[PDB]
Amino acid sequence: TSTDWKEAKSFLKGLSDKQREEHYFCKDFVRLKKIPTWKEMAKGVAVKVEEPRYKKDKQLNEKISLLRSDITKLEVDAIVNAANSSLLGGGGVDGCIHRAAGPLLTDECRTLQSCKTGKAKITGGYRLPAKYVIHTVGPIAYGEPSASQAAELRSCYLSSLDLLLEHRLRSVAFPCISTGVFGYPCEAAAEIVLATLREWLEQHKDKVDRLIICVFLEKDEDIYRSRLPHYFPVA
Ligand SMILES: Nc1ncnc2c1ncn2[C@@H]1O[C@H](COP(=O)(O)OP(=O)(O)OC[C@H]2O[C@H](O)[C@H](O)[C@@H]2O)[C@@H](O)[C@H]1O
Repeated sequence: TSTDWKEAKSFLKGLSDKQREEHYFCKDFVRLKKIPTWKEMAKGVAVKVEEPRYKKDKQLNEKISLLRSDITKLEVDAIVNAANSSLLGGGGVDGCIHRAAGPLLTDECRTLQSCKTGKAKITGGYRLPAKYVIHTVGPIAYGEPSASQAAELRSCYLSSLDLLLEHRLRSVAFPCISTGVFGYPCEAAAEIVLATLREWLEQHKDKVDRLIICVFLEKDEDIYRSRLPHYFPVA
């Protein structure tokens, strides 16, 4: 029981990544190689002219992706879970991740007992194509977030990336933390995420191959695609 997850986790750890594929809950996973970068995705896109706020950086544009997808399908080192402080699961992407990873994910989460807002903890990925899950707890906005809550949201992304770094992982996908059940406005969240990932990549670009913005609703897809050229200029 309380070593079930331990055994499975350690077991999957030894498998080659195409041995792992047989164990994935899905057969339609998305390999990282097939996820295009922002440098590629920006070819042919009309950037409406603006007062510039960032320098174009080819190399940083190679390390961020925006993708509309179910995040459980991404074959990356880690997907980030928009969790609750109890790590019990829930009806948003937390529920998709728990169902796709399996009941053994729940058992590891029980040993981690809680997660504070703006903080993060890592578990194994189990049946998920992703090797690990980084669980973080966003602020609960109730429509109109406070400045301290804008800081908590930024802090979920930084604590998540800090854990990536400590565990020497190089690919991660993020869902739109706090914007579902926790009610953060989608526009204000994306401004914070994009500013945060740019500055983080300025300082740590050598340590990762890809940060992925995994959006789920068209609304966030539209929001992010329109703000990406401001934070990651291409011309
Ligand atoms: N399968 C999916 N793949 C990727 N993104 C998804 C998926 N399903 C939903 N999203 C997007 O994920 C984004 C985040 O929405 P939410 O998941 O509510 O998270 P929160 O931080 O606001 O609420 C956390 C609470 O609810 C939780 O269940 C926890 O247990 C907590 O109790 C939205 O844009 C979704 O469209």
